[PDB]
Amino acid sequence: MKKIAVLTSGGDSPGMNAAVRAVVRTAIYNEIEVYGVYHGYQGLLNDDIHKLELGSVGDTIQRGGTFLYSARCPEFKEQEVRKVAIENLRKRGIEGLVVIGGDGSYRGAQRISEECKEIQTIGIPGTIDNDINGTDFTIGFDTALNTIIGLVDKIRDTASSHARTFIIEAMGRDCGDLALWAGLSVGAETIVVPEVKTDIKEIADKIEQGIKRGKKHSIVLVAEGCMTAQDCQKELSQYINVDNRVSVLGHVQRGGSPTGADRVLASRLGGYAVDLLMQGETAKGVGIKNNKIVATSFDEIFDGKDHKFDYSLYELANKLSI
Amino acid sequence: MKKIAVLTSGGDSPGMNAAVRAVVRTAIYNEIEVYGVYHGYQGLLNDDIHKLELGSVGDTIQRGGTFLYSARCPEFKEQEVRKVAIENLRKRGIEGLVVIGGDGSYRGAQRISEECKEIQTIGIPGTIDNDINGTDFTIGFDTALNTIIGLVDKIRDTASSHARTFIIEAMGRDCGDLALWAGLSVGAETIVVPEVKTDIKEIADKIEQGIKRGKKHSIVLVAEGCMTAQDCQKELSQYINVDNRVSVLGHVQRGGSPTGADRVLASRLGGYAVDLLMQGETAKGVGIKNNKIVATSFDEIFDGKDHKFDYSLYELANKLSI
Ligand SMILES: Nc1ncnc2c1ncn2[C@@H]1O[C@H](COP(=O)(O)OP(=O)(O)O)[C@@H](O)[C@H]1O
Ligand SMILES: Nc1ncnc2c1ncn2[C@@H]1O[C@H](COP(=O)(O)OP(=O)(O)O)[C@@H](O)[C@H]1O
Repeated sequence: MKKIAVLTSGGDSPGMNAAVRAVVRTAIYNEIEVYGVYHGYQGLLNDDIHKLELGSVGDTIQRGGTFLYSARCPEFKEQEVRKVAIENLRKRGIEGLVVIGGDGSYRGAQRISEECKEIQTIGIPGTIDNDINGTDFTIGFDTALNTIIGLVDKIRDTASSHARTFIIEAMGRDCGDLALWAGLSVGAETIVVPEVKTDIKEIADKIEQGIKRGKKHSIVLVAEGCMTAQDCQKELSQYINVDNRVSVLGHVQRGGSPTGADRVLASRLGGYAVDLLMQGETAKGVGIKNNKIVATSFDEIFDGKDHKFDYSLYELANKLSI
Repeated sequence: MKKIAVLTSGGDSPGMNAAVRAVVRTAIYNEIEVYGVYHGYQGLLNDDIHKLELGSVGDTIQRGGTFLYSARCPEFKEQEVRKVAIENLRKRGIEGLVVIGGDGSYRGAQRISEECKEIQTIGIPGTIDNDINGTDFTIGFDTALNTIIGLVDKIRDTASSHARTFIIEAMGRDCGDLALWAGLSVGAETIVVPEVKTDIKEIADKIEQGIKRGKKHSIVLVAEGCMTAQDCQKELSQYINVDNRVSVLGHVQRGGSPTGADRVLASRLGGYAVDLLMQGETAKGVGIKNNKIVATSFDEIFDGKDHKFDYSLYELANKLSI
């Protein structure tokens, strides 16, 4: 394991920079040369590959986004195209590739490893969504959670004293975790997520009761994976009079400096990735499961869903809002 | 389990309010009457005990500190004095007591349960220190971590461009966790903690080398449990010329709104406390261990130290700083 490359792929997630830093510094500590691939898999195809030194990652742990950049590279689904990426790595003597991103990014990594036995690949779970098999938390989830709290606070702090209902749309893709943790965190009356069947009539009856008791500044928090905040508002207005602030929090949830949870998680997983490469491992995603740092094969990562939405935490939220 | 009391004891920790809220709302959901004890165990002795309603805990999840208040009540170490506290609860028909605080607070709770079979007691681990057996994280640790990051950022953002070394004193009592996570989080050159033997000469040789390479704004982060920032500075100056900003972060580390990690942890553990009371349990502290919500007997909590300082995370920090 003499040369490693590292790349960031998919949407930004706070802590990507910290993960790159840990890969680069850990590599060099172990006398491994490390190359940064810029613009995700696009850079891999364009040969936008450059040697990194200790100082290339200075002043990065606190930075949001990714100093390598990212792209969407849909042509990487094609085998012929991946051949060029594999040649750009191999001509450089690269023996290991670390990919930081979500589930889609991992698929690129699996293909590489299948199509070139000479390159070991390791995935690091850089996404806000919390939706990667075999890690309990992804790098960025904790940051995104606090970002949502802060955004909610500003919406309410800047609103009319008389606004009764804030319908706020959270990210998460197909996973309701962000909406659930954020909802509980801000004291939401209602949480709308793809894992629970949404009962509009119940939700509006709750709004209306509280509006009847003079309750102001109530919040419905909505995972984008279930519906948009505007559709929620439109659907509620089929029972009750309501539209008081539809808010789409949007891509800012991906921005901003990672929290300490994310910095530390990123750091542990970036170093572990390099350890695994040195140990001969391949085709695994790294994570934290039951408070242990672990590696799971991409096959198992993609074989199912690998554990439930926490319905009991959903229930606790609803109990606390009563 | 018809009546519960709840109190906060020891230093403030972000998320105490969220824990009280979860106890109160969960109790009432289950048709249990819940009484707030004000000023910790002092209120217990003064009979500063009042019925809470659903609304008594409104607008509290985001609030730092504790709306019940806290005290230090050293006389509670005396059995005769505890008799008065027990009588104030029993005369009210209180059947369960939830104590939120650190290890010292738990001791009060154990005694109560030993001295009055009619009151069940449950501890909730409200402290920044991270130093309670059988939970991996205490309520406030995550908040304190981010508070430290923010404080470090402001020290550096407001300093002379030419300051070379910031010696910053972190809380933690006898546990180095806060200093370790914060250190890694801010990219500290050095981390001084009670679990690792401090090598001053090594530390100064590292400062001096980097100062020689033109490195500015370096940080030594110091757990109060190992030494003060000023003693560290004095000890370093026995090898090298240095004193560039001694900073004692101080009690503010206990203040401020809990992070989402803390709000959610607090909430889960407050509800669990009430569940346990309803189930007949007593003399247990609740926690999160290996990502599972668990209850551990006070005897086991006080029997040892129950798991290591993470030397491997300490090592990773040092590797990343090189
Ligand atoms: N099935 C796949 N096979 C190969 N490459 C893929 C696959 N899915 C995604 N990728 C690569 O990963 C990039 C990012 O994936 P995407 O699904 O947008 O993000 P995420 O990593 O967050 O799931 C895509 O643009 C593409 O280059
Ligand atoms: N051994 C003990 N027996 C009975 N009460 C105790 C004991 N230790 C502490 N307490 C009670 O808990 C209060 C807070 O404890 P302290 O040690 O200050 O905080 P923490 O709960 O953070 O450890 C003390 O003022 C006292 O009332």
